[PDB]
Amino acid sequence: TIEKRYDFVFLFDVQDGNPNGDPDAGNLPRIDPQTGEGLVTDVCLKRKVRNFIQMTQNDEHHDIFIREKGILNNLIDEAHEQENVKGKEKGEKTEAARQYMCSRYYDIRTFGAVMTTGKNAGQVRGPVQLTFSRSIDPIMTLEHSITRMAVTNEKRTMGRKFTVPYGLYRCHGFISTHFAKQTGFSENDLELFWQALVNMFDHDHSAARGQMNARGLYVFEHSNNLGDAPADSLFKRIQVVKKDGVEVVRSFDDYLVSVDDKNLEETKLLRKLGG
Amino acid sequence: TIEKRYDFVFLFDVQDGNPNGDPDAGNLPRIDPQTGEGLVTDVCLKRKVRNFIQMTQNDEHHDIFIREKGILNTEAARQYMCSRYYDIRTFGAVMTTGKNAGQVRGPVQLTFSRSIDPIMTLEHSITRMAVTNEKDASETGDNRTMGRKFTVPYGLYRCHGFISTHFAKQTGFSENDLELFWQALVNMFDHDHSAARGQMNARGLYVFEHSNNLGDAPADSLFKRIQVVKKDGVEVVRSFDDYLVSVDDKNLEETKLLRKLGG
Amino acid sequence: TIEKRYDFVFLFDVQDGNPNGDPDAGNLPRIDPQTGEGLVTDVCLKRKVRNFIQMTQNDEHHDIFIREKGILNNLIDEAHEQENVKGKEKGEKTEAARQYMCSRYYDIRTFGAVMTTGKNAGQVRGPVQLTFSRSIDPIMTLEHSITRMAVTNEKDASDNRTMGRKFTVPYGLYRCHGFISTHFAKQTGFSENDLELFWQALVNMFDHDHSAARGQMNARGLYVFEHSNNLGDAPADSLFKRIQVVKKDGVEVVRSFDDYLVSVDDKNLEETKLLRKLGG
Amino acid sequence: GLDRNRQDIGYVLGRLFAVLEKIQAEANPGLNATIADRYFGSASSTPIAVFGTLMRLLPHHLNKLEFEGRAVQLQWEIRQILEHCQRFPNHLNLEQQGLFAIGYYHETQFLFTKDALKNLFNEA
Amino acid sequence: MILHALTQYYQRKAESDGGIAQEGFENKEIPFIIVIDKQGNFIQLEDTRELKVKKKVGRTFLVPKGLGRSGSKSYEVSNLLWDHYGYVLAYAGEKGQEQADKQHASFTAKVNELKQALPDDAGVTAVAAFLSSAEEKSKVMQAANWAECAKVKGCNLSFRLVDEAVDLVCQSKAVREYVSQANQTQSDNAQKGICLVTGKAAPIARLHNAVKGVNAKPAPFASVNLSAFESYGKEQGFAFPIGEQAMFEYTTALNTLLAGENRFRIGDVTTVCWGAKRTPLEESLASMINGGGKDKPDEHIDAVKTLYKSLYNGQYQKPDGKEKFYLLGLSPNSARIVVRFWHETTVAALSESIAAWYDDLQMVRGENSPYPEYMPLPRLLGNLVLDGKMENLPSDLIAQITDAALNNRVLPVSLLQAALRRNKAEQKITYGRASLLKAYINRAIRAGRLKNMKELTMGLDRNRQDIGYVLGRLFAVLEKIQAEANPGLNATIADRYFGSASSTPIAVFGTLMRLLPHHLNKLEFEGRAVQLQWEIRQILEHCQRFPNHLNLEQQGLFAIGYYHETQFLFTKDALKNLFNEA
Amino acid sequence: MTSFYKITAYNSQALYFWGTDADVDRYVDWLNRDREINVYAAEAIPEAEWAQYEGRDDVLSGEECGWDDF
Amino acid sequence: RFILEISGDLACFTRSELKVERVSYPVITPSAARNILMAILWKPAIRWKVLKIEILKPIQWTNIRRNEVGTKMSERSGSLYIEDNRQQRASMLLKDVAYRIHADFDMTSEAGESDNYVKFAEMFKRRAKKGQYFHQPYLGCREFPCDFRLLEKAEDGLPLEDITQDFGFMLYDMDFSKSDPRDSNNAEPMFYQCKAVNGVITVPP
Repeated sequence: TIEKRYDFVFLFDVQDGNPNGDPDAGNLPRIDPQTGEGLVTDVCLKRKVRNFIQMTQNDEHHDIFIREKGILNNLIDEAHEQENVKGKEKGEKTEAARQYMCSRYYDIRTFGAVMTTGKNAGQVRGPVQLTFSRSIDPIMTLEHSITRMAVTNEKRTMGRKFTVPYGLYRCHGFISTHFAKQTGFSENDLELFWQALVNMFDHDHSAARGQMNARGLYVFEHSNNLGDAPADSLFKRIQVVKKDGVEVVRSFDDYLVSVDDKNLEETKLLRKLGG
Repeated sequence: TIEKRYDFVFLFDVQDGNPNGDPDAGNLPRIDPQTGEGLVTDVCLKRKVRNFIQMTQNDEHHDIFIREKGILNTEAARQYMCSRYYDIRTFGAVMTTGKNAGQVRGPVQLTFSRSIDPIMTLEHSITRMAVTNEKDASETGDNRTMGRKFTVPYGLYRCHGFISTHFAKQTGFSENDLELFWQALVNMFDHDHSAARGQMNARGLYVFEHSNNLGDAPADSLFKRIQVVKKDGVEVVRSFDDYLVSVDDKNLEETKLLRKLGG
Repeated sequence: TIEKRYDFVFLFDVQDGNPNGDPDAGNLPRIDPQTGEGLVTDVCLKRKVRNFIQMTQNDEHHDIFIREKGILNNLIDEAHEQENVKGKEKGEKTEAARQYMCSRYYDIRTFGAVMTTGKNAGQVRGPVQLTFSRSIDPIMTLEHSITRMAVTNEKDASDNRTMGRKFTVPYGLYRCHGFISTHFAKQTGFSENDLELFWQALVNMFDHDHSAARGQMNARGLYVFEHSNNLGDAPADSLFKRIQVVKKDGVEVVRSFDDYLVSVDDKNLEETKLLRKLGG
Repeated sequence: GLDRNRQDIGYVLGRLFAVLEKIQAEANPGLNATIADRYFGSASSTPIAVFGTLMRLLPHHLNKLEFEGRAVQLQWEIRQILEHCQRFPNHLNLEQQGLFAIGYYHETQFLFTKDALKNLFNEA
Repeated sequence: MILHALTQYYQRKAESDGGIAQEGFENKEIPFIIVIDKQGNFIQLEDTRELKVKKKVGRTFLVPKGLGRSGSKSYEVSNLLWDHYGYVLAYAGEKGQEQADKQHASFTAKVNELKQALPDDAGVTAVAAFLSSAEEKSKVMQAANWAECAKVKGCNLSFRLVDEAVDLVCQSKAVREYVSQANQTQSDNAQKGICLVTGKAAPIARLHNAVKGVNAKPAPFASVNLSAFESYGKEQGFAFPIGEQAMFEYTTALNTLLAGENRFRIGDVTTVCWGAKRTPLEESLASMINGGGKDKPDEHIDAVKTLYKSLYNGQYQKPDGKEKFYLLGLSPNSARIVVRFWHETTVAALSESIAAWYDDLQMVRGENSPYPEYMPLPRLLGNLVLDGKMENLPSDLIAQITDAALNNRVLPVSLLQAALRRNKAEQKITYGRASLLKAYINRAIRAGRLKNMKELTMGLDRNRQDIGYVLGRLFAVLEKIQAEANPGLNATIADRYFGSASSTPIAVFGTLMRLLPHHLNKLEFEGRAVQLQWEIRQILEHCQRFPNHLNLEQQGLFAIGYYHETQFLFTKDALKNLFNEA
Repeated sequence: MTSFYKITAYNSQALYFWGTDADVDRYVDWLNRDREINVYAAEAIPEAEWAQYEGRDDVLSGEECGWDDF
Repeated sequence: RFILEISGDLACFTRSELKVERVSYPVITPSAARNILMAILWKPAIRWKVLKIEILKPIQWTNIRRNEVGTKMSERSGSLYIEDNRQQRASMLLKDVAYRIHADFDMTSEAGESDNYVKFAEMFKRRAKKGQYFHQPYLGCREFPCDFRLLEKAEDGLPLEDITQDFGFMLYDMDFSKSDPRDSNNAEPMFYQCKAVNGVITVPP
């Protein structure tokens, strides 16, 4: 049960590869169709964090609820098949089953989870809550046309491996104390989350995404669990832009990350983790 | 109680999340059909306020009674609860037993917060690396749970509201209660986050604090005094800075006070 | 299985060859249009590695699953034969298929594949993923034209005017970034032995793939940061940007590895990381 | 659609590249391969990398180019094109790069135009 | 005018030999009828269940209303004669025979009071003696026919008395006047005002008669069930006051329409369709023209021609034009029935609207196109969603889209944003989706909501200037070139850019043009290659610059342009003929 | 064993039902044909409260037709 | 004869019949107009007899579902816990409507001594031009605002010029007569929109 209320901004980069390939557009990195800015949806980082937990926690009280080969209802009923919830009647059972998972499935603790699948098991708003990342600058999906030399079936197969030459993606992630009360999102679970966000992509590499790194984790620790001031101001204090000269972004060096910690005398401790 | 009716405008934006999806239309952010202006039902703001009050005050004389299971876990009795559940007095209430057929009209009437300029929902089709049930969904070929996460790339929403002091008196809605209401309408989104809603912010709470209880000036013209519009440059909105928030407090002095709580 | 997570930069210079065609663009090397930088797709680099493994290990426990004429479905089904026909039933059949193919196909333990095409044999992410690989400095594809001294078919037979194009790169010190994922190595058993075979792959891989178009690639460097913890002791990016490759000050055209300076910094990054240099 | 005085650099370079495609295409009517087919990618991306070699190669194609007026007005086109291109960019960013391509196609409109080029040369 | 219009149509059906239920009945389907003499005792058992694709629940008999059980004290209430097996025969079915007995107990009493209130009819005497001697059928219920073993498709049996063999004792004249006067007396007992429909003082009907068909479950048209909706202490179904007689009127009118052929059920939003002067000759058609394909006739949608022929110059000229429709738009909200759209419309306005519609989605199809020449609205609205239409965004899209079609209104921007959704989602422009985008753009132009663009024409607007359209033209020419470049292809450029190419023209068009010539040389026949390049030259001649983005309207224009060019280039010689003209 | 059954799902219109427990389970299944999430759940209404939901037209019954919606 | 001009981006005069899923009356209910004119000014001495509602914007429905709750807020219960008590109510709202409600007030029997018709007339005039009110005029559903201004004769084009859609019977001022102070009970007194020629001629009882 964390106490402060956290509003962090995440700066990660996609050197070469799909940040979050849109299944609507082949594997195209999701680009905001208006801006050409890339979008690495909530769920993308969320799942990579889940992967990181899977990769570095591997125990109860920290399992993930959305695993790579997971029938959700099997987990859900595993919850329902818990004495703590077995003897509950109906409504309590729901709210108790949730408790069980929010005592085990770190993802459900950290982020949300829609547990209405089998034997219904409640919902968690999700103490942590990563909004969409956006690429600060329109990215240039590079359409990299690759060929597999071994045809898949009884038949030289064309294929695409969409990458982006570079994208500084800015997430705005939200960790509300009040929800943390109702999900038991411990301080320790939060520190695991921080280890994730700093190290998540370092631990989640794939051909389609290639080099993706965490740049900055500029966290604002709202002193009051009540928001010490609109997080909008907090994030706008983390102003990240092109260095004036560059018009074709290709590195984090092609960006500047201006933190604005001068005026935070309201004690929103600006923890610096990435940058 | 408050003595002077507060009209007000609420400038709040959706960074990249769902403002509030049509339970008609799957979950796409509410959309004015013939304009493309994003709606966000006042009801939605009212809910976020209720949530905020539940997530901040957490004490007697400040409960909600219209709470969420997901958040925290005759006129004499009517007045008891108006003093009791903050949402009773603040937004109103309807009692199973009450004078005006149960009405507890309550001060803070709000409005369907339109967008300033049409939003363009971004329907990020998303996958689940697990699947709900070991069934046709659990296809061995793949986990074709092409979940959608309809979102707005950005949208400025203009929630009018009309805290009417007479109902504050009729419900004991206090000056402190209304200060709480403003501070809620500001820090609310900060306290209300969710995968669907992404990041959502209060871009300014322009409170036309009148002076006379019955009022001071025609509300509509007042809300005209908060003219927000795209900067001429941007034909596509990507953030708050694309919008410009002009505040006309020139003839305001008549008897009003344009408190700029939000910014 | 891999003990320590590995993040490595692999500096390889095409010198007068086509490093990786772009079937999008004729056959000319993948040039990053918005920056004119050159690109060997990690599939292409990995495939040179696969080729090298075909070339050396040539046995079971090291097959390649993408052999020149291999019919992917048949290798998959052969997996669905070995002992998982009934050893596993319907759901763990796929997983045991993964485990088999990794036990046999060096490529799969190495880069994995989508094995759910035919008889679904699982998916493997690939413990040693390679970044899509870039050029430090823009390549300028020469686009050599080359004729036909004898024409293919009698129809075009009538000089011969059927000039082919042998695109090359005058030079480019293509940097690549490795990501060896211990926490995923366990998922396929890509082992330290298989790893050292991968290192010989990166060092000797171009030396064992010499085609017409590749010109004369070489593995200029293989700097590796060995994460002491399987957890990343540092983010991969700090590691990598520590390996700096620049134009030497005095040159504006690019010709050689001597043309670029390759600073292998290891001053303090060696907290628990190791920077050990197989390339040079 | 073509703009005489576009002055937007990538546009004019593509505009150049198209007129060169004209010069050599008319210079090698039998030969079907076009420098468009052979460079357009790099040309758009890296302009110098192939405008150097092409632009060297222009008068050789002019020599192959039979009708004389053909050659002199194609000179003329190059003339105002390089009026607009003050200086070959090291590279091309995207909007300018699609502009490269779109200038290509304005010129190739302008030159596959049945008669326009000689007229425009005449009052110039 | 919802309820009043329903009532109008009920009156029409009653007065026009439509044979609707006469204020006192429901056309409940009787699985089987026990044929009886003056003493019954199983004179015979006729099974009526023989029917359509499934072995149904009998012939349609306008028997007295189902008084409804509503659970707890079910056995107390019993339908007049036709009824449940446990009510009628006291057939067990299961341990729930004791209650069935009580059912029987009341049913008997019902029948008994039916005899007492209405003597001198042999039928009621017959069924009374029948109830006395149900043992004659206690064997029959397993001797002649069966109830499919729990409470299914044999349940709701009834009584017919021999010597008429066609008229049910339920629908027998004598019993009929009894039930009508009984509905009158019980009505007189209750409060008496006021109709929301006839406006006269009349018995208010609690529990509106659960119209059947919009929801899967038969559902109330308007039942203020839950406590909050209970508004002004009227407190259940008086919240709305409607004359119980008129309640019957409209609920039956709605039921018949919902079951009639007029149910062009686009996805969720079922849509009945009246005519104030009933049988305006369009009422039956209105579904066939906005639907009505059903895929079994495959031609009724092309009976829009009949409409489109009737439209003498574009505006309906037949005398039955000023007669009004109402175009109710029911839709499922699990227990209730949302009204998505009401649009009282003169058919002249409506037929004209359908004309304007099937003009506005009218988009070129290649010769021998699989797509129909006037695609049915359900199919279009299908295109706006991955597949099926339960996912289809019912009100926002289907309600308002249907409204605009049926009332010539401007299509919603919601339509465009959904359509562009599905564009970027399938990366492919079905004749369906493209037709909708054309309809929206054309109507927005004609309504000024979209400004400065000429109306889109089905035939490709070669002299179009719209950066949207003259980028769709590009993208499609590129699509053709890329296809011809690699005639065997996993998925062309369109399938992997149309989103960005529809919205972010620079970030992909730059790359696409870069690819273009490499594909262009790979053309097999360089005559075709130069033809394509000439068309692409014509295209880029109109454009001056790839925009950094596209407005939703422009994204549309892009989709329409792309589909027009894909039809153009897929046309056998069109590209060649234009090229040769140049 | 026939009961008034409340059918609830997260933020979903409550659906009241009357019939057997096997009946309500089958109706739950019908509601959950497509709902990969927000699966309607069956709850037994306490006997005393029955008269309240009784009458409410928003209830499906354990009569024959209470199963034709498939 | 006051001439108020209701205007609101979005109006909802729920049909009694389909109250459960808002069918907003095609026009404002004379009952609603009654309540708005109460909102501008209602001391219990005045009952607002609405004379002539005039349509000022063409009837433009727009549908929205508010994911609404459906149990009245009950005393004894501790909270409503919406997720249990949820009913997604659709609504065929009116969108962007203005109504020139020719209106009047009559002195109630509860007039009092200080009860000048001119008194409240002037008071309402001030409340309108000055734009005062008791509550911001709820335009059929208080969630939807109103923008009122006491026009003098005519200052907005009225759309339904020719005799337009008979909307059938609808809700008049929902009778309070059977009720004690503050509408304990009632009886909805349906009236007729007979000919919304241009402005519906609301009839007093």
